[PDB]
Amino acid sequence: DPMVSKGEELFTGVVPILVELDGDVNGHKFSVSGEGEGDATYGKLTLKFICTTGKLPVPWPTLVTTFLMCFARYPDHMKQHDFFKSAMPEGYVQERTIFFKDDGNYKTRAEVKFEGDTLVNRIELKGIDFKEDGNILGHKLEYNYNSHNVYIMADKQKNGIKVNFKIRHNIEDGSVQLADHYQQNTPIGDGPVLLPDNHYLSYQSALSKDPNEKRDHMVLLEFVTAAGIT
Repeated sequence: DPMVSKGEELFTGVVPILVELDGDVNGHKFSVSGEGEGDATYGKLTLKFICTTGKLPVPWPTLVTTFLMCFARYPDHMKQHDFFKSAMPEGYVQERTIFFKDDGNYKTRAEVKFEGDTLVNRIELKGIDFKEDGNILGHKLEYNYNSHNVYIMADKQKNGIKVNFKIRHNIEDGSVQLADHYQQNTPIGDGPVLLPDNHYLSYQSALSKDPNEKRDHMVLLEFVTAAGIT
């Protein structure tokens, strides 16, 4: 299929990635830079993020979802359902509202596209209504992450997709902080895109630290595989 060919041929080997985030949560401002690489053949991403403005004023785990669904491994039988690749190289916009139960919310807008050979994710994040001493601004979340399936559906009237999913962040007292994610993606280009049947992406996420890095940072390894269309 010469459509499956095009986005395919952009993601076949290892692709360098750059991430840029501008953040303001309760007027606590911050910037993050990331660098790494994706290999969509294995659904594999390797990323390191650095808070360039000093201390990250929120827990690194709360930004994981915000910081590349084009690097999902779509099984051969599911290639016609891969919206994210199909929008490239012009890219797509990914928008979210993430509601932290009994605390504030993030609203994120990102543009995901190629700049030459580099896949770039430029993000703006605004957080409002957080409790200064809650789990988020009070840094009460553990530095870890659970696996989660994420259910994609077409949003045909917007020529894009919608995703809704829950993340449960572990609190240091053994409880959980729910983070209810609402998401919409739309192509940046005017060309045709693949609009998927309902399916899901299974995510596994490992957070770590670079022993040689003194700046506030996060090392992220994610494996992402599409499924649900037998």
